[PDB]
Amino acid sequence: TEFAKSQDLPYQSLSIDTFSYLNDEYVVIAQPFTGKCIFLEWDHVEKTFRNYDNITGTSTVVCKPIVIETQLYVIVAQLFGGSHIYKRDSFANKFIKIQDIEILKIRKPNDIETFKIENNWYFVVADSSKAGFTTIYKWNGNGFYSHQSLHAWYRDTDVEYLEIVRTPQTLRTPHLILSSSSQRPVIYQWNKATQLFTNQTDIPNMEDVYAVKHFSVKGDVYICLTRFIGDSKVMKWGGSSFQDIQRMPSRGSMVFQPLQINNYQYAILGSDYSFTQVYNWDAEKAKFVKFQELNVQAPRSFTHVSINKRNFLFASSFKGNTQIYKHV
Amino acid sequence: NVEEETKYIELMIVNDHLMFKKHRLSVVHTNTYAKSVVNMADLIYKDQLKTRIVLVAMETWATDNKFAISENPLITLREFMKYRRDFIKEKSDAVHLFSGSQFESSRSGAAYIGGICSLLKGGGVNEFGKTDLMAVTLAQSLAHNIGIISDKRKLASGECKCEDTWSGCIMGDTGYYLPKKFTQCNIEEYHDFLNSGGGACLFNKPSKLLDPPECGNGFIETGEECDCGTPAECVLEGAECCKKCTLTQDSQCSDGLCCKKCKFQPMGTVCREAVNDCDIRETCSGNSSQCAPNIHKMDGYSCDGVQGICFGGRCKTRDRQCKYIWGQKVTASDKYCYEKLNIEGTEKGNCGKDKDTWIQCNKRDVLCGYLLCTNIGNIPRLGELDGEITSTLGRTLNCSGGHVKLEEDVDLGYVEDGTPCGPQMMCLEHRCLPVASFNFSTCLSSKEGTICSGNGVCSNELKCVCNRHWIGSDCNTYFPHN
Ligand SMILES: *[C@@H]1O[C@H](CO[C@@H]2O[C@@H](C)[C@@H](O)[C@@H](O)[C@@H]2O)[C@@H](O[C@@H]2O[C@H](CO)[C@@H](O[C@@H]3O[C@H](CO)[C@@H](O)[C@H](O)[C@@H]3O)[C@H](O)[C@H]2NC(C)=O)[C@H](O)[C@H]1NC(C)=O
Ligand SMILES: *[C@@H]1O[C@H](CO)[C@@H](O[C@@H]2O[C@H](CO)[C@@H](O)[C@H](O)[C@H]2NC(C)=O)[C@H](O)[C@H]1NC(C)=O
Ligand SMILES: [Ca+2]
Ligand SMILES: [Ca+2]
Ligand SMILES: [Ca+2]
Ligand SMILES: [Ca+2]
Repeated sequence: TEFAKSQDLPYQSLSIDTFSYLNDEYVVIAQPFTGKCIFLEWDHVEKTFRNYDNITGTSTVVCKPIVIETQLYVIVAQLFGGSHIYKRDSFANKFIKIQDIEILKIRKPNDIETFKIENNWYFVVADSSKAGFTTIYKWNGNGFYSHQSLHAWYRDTDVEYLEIVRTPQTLRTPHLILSSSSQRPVIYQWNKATQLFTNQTDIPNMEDVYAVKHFSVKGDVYICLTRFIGDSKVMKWGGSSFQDIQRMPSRGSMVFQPLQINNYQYAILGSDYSFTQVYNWDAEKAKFVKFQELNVQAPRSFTHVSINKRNFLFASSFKGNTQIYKHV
Repeated sequence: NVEEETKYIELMIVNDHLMFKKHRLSVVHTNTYAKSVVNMADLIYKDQLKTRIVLVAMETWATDNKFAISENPLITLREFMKYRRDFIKEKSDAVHLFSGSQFESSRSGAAYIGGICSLLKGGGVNEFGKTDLMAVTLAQSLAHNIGIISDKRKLASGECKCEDTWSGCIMGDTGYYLPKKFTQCNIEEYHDFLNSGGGACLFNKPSKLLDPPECGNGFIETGEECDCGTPAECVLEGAECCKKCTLTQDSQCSDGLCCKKCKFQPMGTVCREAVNDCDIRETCSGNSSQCAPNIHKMDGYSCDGVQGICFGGRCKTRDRQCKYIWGQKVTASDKYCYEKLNIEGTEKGNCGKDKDTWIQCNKRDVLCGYLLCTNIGNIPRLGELDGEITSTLGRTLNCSGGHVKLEEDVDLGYVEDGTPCGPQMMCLEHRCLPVASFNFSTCLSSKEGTICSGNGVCSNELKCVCNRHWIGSDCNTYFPHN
């Protein structure tokens, strides 16, 4: 196979997200410099992506969609003016601002992640400021409210939700991983009794990790550790801790996103200085190997979009044009 | 003037034991890493504040910590300045600590406001981070020392705002996307600080750096006779004078306030006028291209008439202290307000707090007690307000005060030490003491009861600055010369 170039959208982007609303596939694009949260819609007639709707916010970083019982909610992380929560109205056909995240608890957001634990919906906001604490919110039917703060006085860059097996258990339990500046990645474990994440442990061997993203092959659980300079790493989870698999040189990298397309496991390592490298999983090698080579200016994210047996690859650009790829 | 000049911060860096461990117990790595931090902070300062950050000294605690580093940056800052007082003997305009640890505060560092040129306040502390990040940390730490504080009164009012929506500004909360610019409001505060008589030690231009000589850096290093700046800005000044860091055929100098078309400015030419009544004017030596080192009157000289007394080139008055905390529109209360409220020793006026109970001020130590202002607001320019604002009422005088806490120990809202409380009397720990209690040094004088033989002014370097046609270290010798 190959990732062929579909189209190049004439604007910059930071974070790209996808979701399913009323059996249609949408794509949310966060525009840092303009302010818009750009929603894309699929045209089944012209086989292209239209412009569904926008959400205006002065310095958006993340636009995370949450779908609770067919109702669409969007978390808008802003560096200016504070973060807000929007709700899509089916009747008025618009987005409504229904909730405000206080500007003092969350000041410099950098990543938003969503997860579901025993029929409860949550989301976590990584705050890269010291005064701003990484906070978990909980869905209580009408809106989201503070549930737990983590990593005080830490410059948290990314959050990642994990479901991992702790030896000698046999069932996957919820986990969170926090990446902070000049610091080791932290693994939080979910405690059902207290209904909050505790028992934190550092990931040794990793200094200055920017972000963490996980994938699963053969039932085993892996993660991709990203550095800007130095070497990115791939690790396997084995009961109690993560183990070394391989490593790759990171030349100004901001992304190391694992993707699973058509039961094929891919891994796209972005680069600001050079060409973005796509990796494929090797069954014999139990390792990632060189696959295809992309060319995008300062990639910030890679997201997989599946529509009717058609697989698309969205690549965000911080200085250049955001690119859409076709997987054939 | 004083704000159009290029300022120079002679900085010393101290690397603690944890900073040394972060660089794998390597001396050469700690130095280059710290230099990188300083250089990037320099590029920030050079562009906006017209000030250079120059590394003049550095030491690294390779063996162990000299004292216990606290998670509280304010606690750490003080113990560091004590170490600085007793163990550091190299000269610098400011001494900053590079800690490999991380603070458990909202700030990535701490530094005394208006602290530069001082021995106890001339410093700050900075936590470890990425090179670009720590540079910002140093910039905002040195900003405090340099007098730059984000005016909360103007912030809340919307009078001062950061126009950068994405990266924000230096004195604001720092996140992943780092700031690059000071606000225009910050610039004004810095200028106000210099015009107030602050930053006197910032006008000596460093020559030999801690790095290999570089022609086109704007610094006269080893081997080179001069150094204009950059080929772009050398055109403005020094182009005709300096060629490839070498003086031309007909040139005594290249650039500077005392340099005119590659020639020295004659002795007696004013190169820097006094910013206030605490300052001493500087004249060109005639033998140097740079203006003479910025000096001022010693501590003890009066200012604002008899209402104030000079300290560190700055005038300490109750009126200015009120303006410093609550705003320029705010003025000090009448002496009658003090003469009644302070004596009571109530919450509405006192000479300090002793175990849940206020101290009732003595009748002489009334001007050294609870600070009283007029036309006060509800938000201080700096620090945190602890409690509520005191407001007390033929003329009826509105006495207002307030408790502002920078430190758990330091409380703004009481009369600052050194503030005049009468003829030849000042405040010391909420007590009115004579001038002899402060143990001021004195210049040489050959006439009894006069300073510098009644023909000169005693500088802060404890030297006599003689008047016109007077010479000698005691300014007693008369010298006639048109
Ligand atoms: C919470 O996480 C700990 C991991 O260790 C924790 O992290 C460090 C950063 C520190 O904070 C430590 O103080 C802290 O304990 C889990 O500890 C692990 O528990 C398991 C059993 O639950 C232990 O298994 C045993 O390990 C011995 C080792 O020789 C084996 O031979 C045995 O067969 C047995 O399986 C494991 O050793 C222990 N790990 C460590 C490093 O102590 C802890 O279980 C976890 N708590 C919960 C509720 O999940
Ligand atoms: C949503 O945002 C997009 C921005 O990508 C808008 O597209 C812009 O439309 C304006 C005209 O209104 C043009 O001037 C711009 O050049 C367009 N931008 C790009 C990148 O092509 C789109 O119109 C917005 N939609 C709504 C409903 O506001
Ligand atoms: Ca994340
Ligand atoms: Ca100096
Ligand atoms: Ca030079
Ligand atoms: Ca002077």
